[PDB]
Amino acid sequence: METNYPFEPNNPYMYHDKPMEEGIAMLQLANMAEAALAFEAVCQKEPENVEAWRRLGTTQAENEKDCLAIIALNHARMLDPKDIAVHAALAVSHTNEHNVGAALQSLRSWLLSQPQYEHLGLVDLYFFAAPSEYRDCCTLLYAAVEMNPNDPQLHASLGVLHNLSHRFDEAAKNFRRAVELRPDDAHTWNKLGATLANGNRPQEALEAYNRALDINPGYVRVMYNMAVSYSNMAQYPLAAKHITRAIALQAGGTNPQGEGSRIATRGLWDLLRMTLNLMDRSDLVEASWQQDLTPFLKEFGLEDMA
Amino acid sequence: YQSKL
Ligand SMILES: [Mg+2]
Repeated sequence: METNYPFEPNNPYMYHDKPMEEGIAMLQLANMAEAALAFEAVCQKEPENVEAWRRLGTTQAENEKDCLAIIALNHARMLDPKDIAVHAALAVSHTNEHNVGAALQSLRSWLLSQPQYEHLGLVDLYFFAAPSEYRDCCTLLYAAVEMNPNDPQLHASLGVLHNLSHRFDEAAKNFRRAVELRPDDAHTWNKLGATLANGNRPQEALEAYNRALDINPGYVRVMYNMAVSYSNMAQYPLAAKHITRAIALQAGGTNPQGEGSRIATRGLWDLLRMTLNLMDRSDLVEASWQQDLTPFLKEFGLEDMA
Repeated sequence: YQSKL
């Protein structure tokens, strides 16, 4: 139930002149690990900086660390409860962490914080695998779509909603509509991919994921999802290679020492270990326990760079 | 496994 962000102690950005600009340059260079350290430094130096907390939060999600993402976005939300990108990110990370109620609440705050849509809050307004707020969210989002059908973000929010109710074929249509309206959005491509995989269409998901990687080559979360798709297809050696790549890039050689990274990296190593067991390669399992990348870089021909 | 949005 942690509310304090566990800052990485190994952070050279704490003595950089311009960490915020560095972080944004690192995002532009597709380096999530470095961008997160830079935003962390900003959050330590300027704790009321809404943008630094928000960017730390979205960057950690992209770096496959939802737990840190949520803590960072929760700070951003405290400082500015109208920050709509904060609500959008929280709805996503909550959905991933199966916090269905928090995801519903974030979707509502996302819509109702928008001047375009806030009037919908004044409107006077089971057979679904969701709680009852889920029908309300449906009405609100469909009312918004009726007055503004070509807002891609309305479609993306329905996609999130339909994930929460395990309606993955519907979600996929939502995210398809969102990428049609905004095709350069790496996040939306990833969401379509995850939705297809969750709906047992890993071959289609891999297509979406390759689109997202084309846009953001450092999108560690997409690389994790690629491993998941291969794994669900029982293509264990390919999954093991992809997760190794995810791991390598998640660290980016920033060499983290903090408790935060300790727990957030473990789920990637867990997936590697399960893949190793399904490959009948128990001889590699102990290295997976010690989180030692070296034998995997060697094993999967990734010695050059991830 | 579950894929992440
Ligand atoms: Mg250092």
